Amino acid sequence: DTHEFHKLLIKVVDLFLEDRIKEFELKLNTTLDELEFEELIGKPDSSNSAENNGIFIDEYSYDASENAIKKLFVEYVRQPEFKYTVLSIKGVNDW
Amino acid sequence: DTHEFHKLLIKVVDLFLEDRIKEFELKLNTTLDELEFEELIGKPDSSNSAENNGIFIDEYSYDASENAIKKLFVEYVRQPEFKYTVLSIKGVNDW
Repeated sequence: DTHEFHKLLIKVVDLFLEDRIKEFELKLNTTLDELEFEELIGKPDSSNSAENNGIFIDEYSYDASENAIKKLFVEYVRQPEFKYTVLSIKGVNDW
Repeated sequence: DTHEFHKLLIKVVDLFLEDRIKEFELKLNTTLDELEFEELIGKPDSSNSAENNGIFIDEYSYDASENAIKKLFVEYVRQPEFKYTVLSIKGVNDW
């Protein structure tokens, strides 16, 4: 169920970070708890947070073989009890 | 490894067909054998195959609650020994 769904989401990101998935877009509606959300993120080399009309967009950077950089975009709405409703996840390549 | 990666790809599609994933875009490079490729596809209600400079684009339709239809796009190059190298998978909603 929902736990295995979120496990998958995390792995999707990991395979993106491995460049086994080159780039991806997910459109979702599910809600994560903190440990899930943080795991999803891994360790960026820098992060940005932006907000508009209650909607948050986070931008995470991951360095790989130069000048190849991985970027992950997470769109979510913050929820009571340290939870996060993910609306979309997007992975991209940059220089 | 590779087998578990393809497992994942199949489920991604199934979650899209369940509308747990609303729509998705995967950009990949991996090669599947027939059993894998066919399971990835499920049972569509209609199929289209398109070819351009050796590259194939398949379009699959799945009926859901009306007039909601799921559409799956698979981009691949045919390979010897009934193998298929997937370059991208795309899932979208339509009426």
